[PDB]
Amino acid sequence: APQFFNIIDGSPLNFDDAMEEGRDTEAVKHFLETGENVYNEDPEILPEAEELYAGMCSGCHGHYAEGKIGPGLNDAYWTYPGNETDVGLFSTLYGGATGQMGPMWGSLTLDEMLRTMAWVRHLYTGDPKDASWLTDEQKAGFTPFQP
Amino acid sequence: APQFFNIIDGSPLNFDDAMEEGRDTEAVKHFLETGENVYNEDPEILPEAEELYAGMCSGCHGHYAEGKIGPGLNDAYWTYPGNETDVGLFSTLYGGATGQMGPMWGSLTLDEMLRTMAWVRHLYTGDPKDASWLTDEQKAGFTPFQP
Amino acid sequence: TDPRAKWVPQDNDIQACDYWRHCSIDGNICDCSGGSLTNCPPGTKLATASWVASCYNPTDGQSYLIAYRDCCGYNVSGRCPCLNTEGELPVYRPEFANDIIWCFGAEDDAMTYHCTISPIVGKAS
Amino acid sequence: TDPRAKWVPQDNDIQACDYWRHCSIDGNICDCSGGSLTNCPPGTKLATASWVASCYNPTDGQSYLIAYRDCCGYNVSGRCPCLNTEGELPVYRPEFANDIIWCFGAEDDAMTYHCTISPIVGKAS
Amino acid sequence: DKATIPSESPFAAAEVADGAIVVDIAKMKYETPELHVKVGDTVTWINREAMPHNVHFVAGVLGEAALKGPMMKKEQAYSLTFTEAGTYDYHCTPHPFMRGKVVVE
Amino acid sequence: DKATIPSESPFAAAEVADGAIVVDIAKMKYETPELHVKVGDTVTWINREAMPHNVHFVAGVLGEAALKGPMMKKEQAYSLTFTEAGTYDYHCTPHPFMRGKVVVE
Amino acid sequence: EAETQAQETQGQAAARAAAADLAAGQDDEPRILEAPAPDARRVYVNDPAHAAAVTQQFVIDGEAGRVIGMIDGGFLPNPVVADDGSFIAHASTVFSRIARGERTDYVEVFDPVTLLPTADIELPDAPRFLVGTYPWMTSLTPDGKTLLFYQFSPAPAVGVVDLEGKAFKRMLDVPDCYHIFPTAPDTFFMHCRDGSLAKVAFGTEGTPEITHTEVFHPEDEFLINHPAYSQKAGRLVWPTYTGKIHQIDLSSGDAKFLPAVEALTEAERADGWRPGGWQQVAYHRALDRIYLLVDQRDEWRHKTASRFVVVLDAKTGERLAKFEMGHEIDSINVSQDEKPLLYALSTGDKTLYIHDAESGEELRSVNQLGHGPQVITTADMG
Amino acid sequence: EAETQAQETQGQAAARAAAADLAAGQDDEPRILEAPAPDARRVYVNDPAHAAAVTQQFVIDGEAGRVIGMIDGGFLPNPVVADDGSFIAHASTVFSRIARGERTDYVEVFDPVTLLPTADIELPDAPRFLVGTYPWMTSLTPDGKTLLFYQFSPAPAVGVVDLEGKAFKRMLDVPDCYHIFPTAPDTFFMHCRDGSLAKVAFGTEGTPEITHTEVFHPEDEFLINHPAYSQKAGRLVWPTYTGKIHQIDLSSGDAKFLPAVEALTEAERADGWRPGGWQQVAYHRALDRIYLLVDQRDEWRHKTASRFVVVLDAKTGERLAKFEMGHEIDSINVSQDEKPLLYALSTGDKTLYIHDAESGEELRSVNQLGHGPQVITTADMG
Ligand code: HEC
Ligand code: HEC
Ligand SMILES: [Cu+2]
Ligand SMILES: [Cu+2]
Ligand code: NA
Ligand code: NA
Repeated sequence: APQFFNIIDGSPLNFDDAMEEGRDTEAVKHFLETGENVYNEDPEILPEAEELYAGMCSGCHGHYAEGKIGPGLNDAYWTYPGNETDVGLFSTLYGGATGQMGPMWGSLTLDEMLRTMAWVRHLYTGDPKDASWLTDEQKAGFTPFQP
Repeated sequence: APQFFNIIDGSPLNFDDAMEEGRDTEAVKHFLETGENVYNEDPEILPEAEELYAGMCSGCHGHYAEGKIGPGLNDAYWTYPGNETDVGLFSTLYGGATGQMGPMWGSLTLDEMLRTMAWVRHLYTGDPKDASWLTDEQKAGFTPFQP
Repeated sequence: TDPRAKWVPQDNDIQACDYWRHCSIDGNICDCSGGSLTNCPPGTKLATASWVASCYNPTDGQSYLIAYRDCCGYNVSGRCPCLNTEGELPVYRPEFANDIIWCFGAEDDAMTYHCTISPIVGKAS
Repeated sequence: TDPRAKWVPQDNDIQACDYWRHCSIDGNICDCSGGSLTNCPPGTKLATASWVASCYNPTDGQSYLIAYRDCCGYNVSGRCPCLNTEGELPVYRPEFANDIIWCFGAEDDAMTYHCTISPIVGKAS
Repeated sequence: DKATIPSESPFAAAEVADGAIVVDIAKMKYETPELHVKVGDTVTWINREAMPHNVHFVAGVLGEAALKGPMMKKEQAYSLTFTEAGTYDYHCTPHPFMRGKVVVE
Repeated sequence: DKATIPSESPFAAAEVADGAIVVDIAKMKYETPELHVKVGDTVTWINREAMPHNVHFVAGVLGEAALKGPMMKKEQAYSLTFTEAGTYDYHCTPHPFMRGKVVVE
Repeated sequence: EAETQAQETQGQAAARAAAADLAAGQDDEPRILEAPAPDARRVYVNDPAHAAAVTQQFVIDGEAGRVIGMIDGGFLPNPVVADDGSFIAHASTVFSRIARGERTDYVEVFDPVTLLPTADIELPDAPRFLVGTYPWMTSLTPDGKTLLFYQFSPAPAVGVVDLEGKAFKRMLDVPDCYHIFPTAPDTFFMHCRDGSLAKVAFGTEGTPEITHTEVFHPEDEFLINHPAYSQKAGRLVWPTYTGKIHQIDLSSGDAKFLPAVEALTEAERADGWRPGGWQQVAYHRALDRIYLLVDQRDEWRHKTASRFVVVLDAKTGERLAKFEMGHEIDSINVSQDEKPLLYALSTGDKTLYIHDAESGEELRSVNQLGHGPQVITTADMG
Repeated sequence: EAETQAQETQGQAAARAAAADLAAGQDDEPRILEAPAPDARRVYVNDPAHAAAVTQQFVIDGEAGRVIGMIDGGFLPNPVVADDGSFIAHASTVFSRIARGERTDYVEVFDPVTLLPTADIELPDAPRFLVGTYPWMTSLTPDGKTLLFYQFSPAPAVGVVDLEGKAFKRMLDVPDCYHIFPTAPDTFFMHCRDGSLAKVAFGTEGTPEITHTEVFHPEDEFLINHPAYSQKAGRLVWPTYTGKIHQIDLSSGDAKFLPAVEALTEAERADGWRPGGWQQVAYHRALDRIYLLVDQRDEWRHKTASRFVVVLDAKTGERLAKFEMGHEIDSINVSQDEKPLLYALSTGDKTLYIHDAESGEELRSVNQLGHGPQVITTADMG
């Protein structure tokens, strides 16, 4: 399985602090086992995923993850290089970063995280060929974002 | 004998005004008869001719007759074409021209005039071949004047 | 040589237009008027901003980003002129346009073109 | 042709340097920038003073004095340059020197050289 | 007048203060377009790509004359301590399409 | 002004009355270098050779501005009427070594 | 010593007259000439002189292939030409000490016949955009009363110059857009980085009114810096690196994208044909045709000279013809009269080759056009 | 585009070295270079650009055949070079509209290393004599504190420029004489129309004391506009059209006319050999030798290039050598050190050919030196 560490101090992420709701979803399991988020570009999830990101992130990161009060999340550059993979991105939300970006394990369930993450990926404006967090089939149906 | 007229009003020049002293000289006799000035480029005469010009013409025509108050007298251009000959040059001195240039019969004798004329022609700065008042032996002997 | 033929870079003479760091240079090679491959000539003003291009280095097979900064405040050197356009984009994509006089930031506000340097500012794709 | 060989005038093309009235012209032939054999081009200023030279006309075997007046107030035309020096004397004999910018007397005090005309001002020796 | 320059020329990113306000630059853009700071802070732009970038405030923003900051190469920084309070719009000299803003409250 | 110009352009010498004040120009020189005249007189210069010649009085001499006379071709004349006593020097524009003066009394 | 057939005949004819004049007893009396009245065949060649401090513009009679005049210029100036031939002008730049010192941007206006400057309007704070000469980076409004110039720094702007009242008006604020294509006394469109065209109506005061059009070209399609624009037919012909053409009808005062056309054939594009040069396109209004400089070349040598010129029906995109110019041509343009002339300028030869636009045959030429002539400009009269 | 046999060399060196810094991870950090300290092998090349409005001077290191700097100029500027290498300067002219408008004459002084201007002294009422560049039509005083320039119209005169105090002093009325050869801080000589020499002594104010020497040459002997003058050795070498050489010794503060010498052999002058070019003569102080550009030509082709250069003993007049330059040379000069360099400049090839003065062999060359390079200036150091 994947290594789930705090992107900052290196310590292992303690999943005992994870709320009990949404730790069972076939997505949360598949993710913890494989490290793959089955919600990426998932038509039956996006609508809601977007809403999660809407009232949970758009405030600091922008209406399209372009950036505002906080950094941009819609391009190939990542202050924390690991975020180019869902395992790293996950660890970021769960364990926190610095400043007004602290551990989400209190407000989001393990499933709501993977959904929100899925939308953040959908907002990617880069080139499909680059979307390394996507299977081949998904890279084929992916179109860089545009409001 | 060459006609002697006043270069301006064409009236014949009256020689009764000429000083009685100095009409006899062979030069005057030969000049009046052949319009030729035997003194042209006559070494024996040049010394007094230069001096005769000094006290009488330099004041108005320049030290080397290059011209000053009156027109220059040392080149090929004459305000009065006739002055390209000794009969013409003589006529100008004797009868005068206009303005400051008056007759010279009161201050110079016929011989003294021919001498002054000889000095003037000696100041000629053109090329010998152009001195149309000179004779071969005088030409080849005469050299464009230079201070 | 053929002007329309593909550009073939070389890494043995910086005063030739086919020198690899010049793949998108426009103007004159500074090294020909008192400067060097990467420095302005005496009396000129060094610009800060500039256009760029990813030039391939035949020596190590890597590609580097060249920042074509101009040396300004002087009339065109007139020595060693070159015009290459590998990856050069129209003016509406300034970051890669080389018809622009990249003299912005030069001391004394010099805006006249004299020559261009070919310094490496990083590795490219 | 041989630059050092004696000058051989012709009377059939005023835009060539061997045209007879140009035997002592320095600069550019005005007829090549909007003027004519004897007139300045539009916008330029016609000088009054100038240098001269006696040019031989192979057509009638006569020699004429050419007054090389300059057309000024413009940068060198750069078209049809010629430099002939038949009878051209050093600067201490200005009346025949053609390295001098003969723009004196031109309107608006124009003193920049643009081109030179070759007008005839009289017969010579 | 409305800010100062802790360092005239760009310095290696390594020397950047941990926890210090930072606005990374990459993919042709100021990753944090509407940075909000309070009087006294020292914003520090840091370039992350090969393409050289800088910060440029027109005249009348951070003072009488414009501030044409220096071009930062990959992994270089440039700081600015905002003295007065208010909004301060800037841009990248060679890339007029790269805008940024630093609101000081 | 110290002088008025009868004719702005050179005119045919054959049009000059015999007896008129005249200064011939020939052999690269003004035949009468130190011409003396009276106030009101009109001086007429006449070029007698192929070489073009003009008369040129620098500024402040015959008036505020300098009088740059037009070039006379062979057999062409130029005039000037002096209205005030004084000594006015001149030269030939392209031939500065050619000089002359008019003494108006 | 090298003279073109045209200037040789001119020279000969000139000798003929001067000879007969002399013999007939005529005297030379030098004067300052007036240029012949502007006309359809009048052509203007501007020489940027490879970015020199001083430049020159050659005024030519394309019919006779003769230089009828010149106009001096400063650093990388922008030339304009009233279509009706009433006047010509340019936006120039000069420095107090050659290429250094105090800078001064200004606009001069010239009498089309005397070439005498009729207006010298200074521009405040060196606002001019100093770049390789692009015709449409400085433009004349249809009425000929206003000149519009571009500004790249500190931010995209377009200055307004009141030619009539000989005075600078103001600097309008515009988006990331480039080029100026006036359509009305107070309106011009610009091309934006986002692939859209921008309409900028402006008045005597107040922020201008701006509106964008649909994006008309993908991000990986590159529109050359030298599009052809007929202010009379409201036609804007814009090529790409591949020859694909984007025509935009502005005659209605509003953008209206026409059917994109491919200047190069399927065969050609396959065999490596691509447009290349400086002023790559030309458009004849009356015949409503498009002229494009093309040749076989690698995809990044888009600024080298081309030896061929193809002509297509702007309407049907049909291939009308393909000419072999026989020279390294960097720029082309045409006279707008009934039977147009095809101007083909070569920067390398500092020569202007004047051909017949119908047959493509070279009629005459004019050499010694500066150190690196790049822009041809003709006026649409009538 | 061609590269001189010395250009490739310098080009590869730069490559090899850059490639190395790269391989060693040494980051490129651009700065404004300074030129190497002036030395005996330094040589300046001025390009009057065929009387173009703006000009250029090229600072060249004659040893390596490399351009180490350049300095912009105006219309027909007069250049000067301090023999001690402490500074360079020139009298230039610019206008407010390229070649038209307000004229402004001025003197600029430059730092031989930074090439930055240390002084910009304006000259009242455009006093400069606009003529093809004659080195000695603007000269420095032995102590390098004053600059003297000639004025032709409306009358002969020389202006005094205080370089040390950076300001125009005054105009000096002089006889109908030309050229300037400073022999002291308050004294200089001129060549007069009558064939004499003029000695001018000037104070800080008042009319200067002028005295003429004997007439040293016939009225039909023409002294070229480009004589060689070695201020240190007060030697004045003045050739005539035929190659006859008049020598004047000005060391003693007064003109001492040395015995004339014929630079071309009796046989040569018989076959039509004559000097010709622009800077036709050079003089090497230390060696006391003369170098004259010569070739076979008609008598009125004195400004055409020559392919030969003969060397003679200044004192005796003994022929020492005759080099075949291999190119059309317009101007020559030499470096004043041990084994001097024979500089040969071609206005046509815009190339400077550097030869070994001793052997006459071409060591290297430098091209693309402007549009019409004509004047070579060196410094007599040590
Ligand atoms: C303001 C209170 C924020 C909200 C709401 C969210 N984020 Fe955030 N985030 C914020 C800051 C100030 C930072 C910078 C942290 C640092 O020290 O660099 C971040 C950073 C991230 C990152 C890291 C991206 C990178 O540059 O590598 C990620 C992946 C991220 N944030 C995700 C994220 C999500 C999914 C959010 C909604 C649930 C969200 N953030 C909200 C500030 C704020
Ligand atoms: C001043 C009082 C004069 C003295 C003394 C002399 N001359 Fe003169 N001369 C004078 C004038 C003002 C003029 C011009 C007359 C005119 O009508 O233009 C002249 C002219 C002559 C000429 C004519 C020259 C020509 O170009 O044709 C000659 C030959 C001449 N003068 C001779 C001359 C001699 C020999 C004199 C000394 C005895 C002499 N002049 C004195 C004024 C004065
Ligand atoms: Cu940027
Ligand atoms: Cu004269
Ligand atoms: Na990002
Ligand atoms: Na006389």
